Amino acid sequence: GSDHVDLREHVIDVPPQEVICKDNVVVTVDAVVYYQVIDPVKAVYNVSDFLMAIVKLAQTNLRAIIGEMELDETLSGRDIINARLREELDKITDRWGVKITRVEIQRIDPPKD
Repeated sequence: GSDHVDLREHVIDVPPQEVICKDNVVVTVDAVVYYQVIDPVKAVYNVSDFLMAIVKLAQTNLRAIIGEMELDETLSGRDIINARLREELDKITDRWGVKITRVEIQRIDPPKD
């Protein structure tokens, strides 16, 4: 087994990215991602690469979905956005002995006048 039985999770800080929505609407998106080192023997890389990596990835992944949306459907579809990413990353983390415990989205910024 394992003496330590704490499923402590950590949050990832990812910078926003200006992407042209579906209706050609320029906006700034931003969200957070959770994770937890389930396999230390594998994540012996001081969970460093995963940090810089994740953020970098989210940018590409999100760009796919985020790239297409509706100024409104954006706030409404918060669960969908979280899921997608969570998976896209959860699949690239599983290898680094890490899994996306959860996913959260931050407030969105509408198009300026």
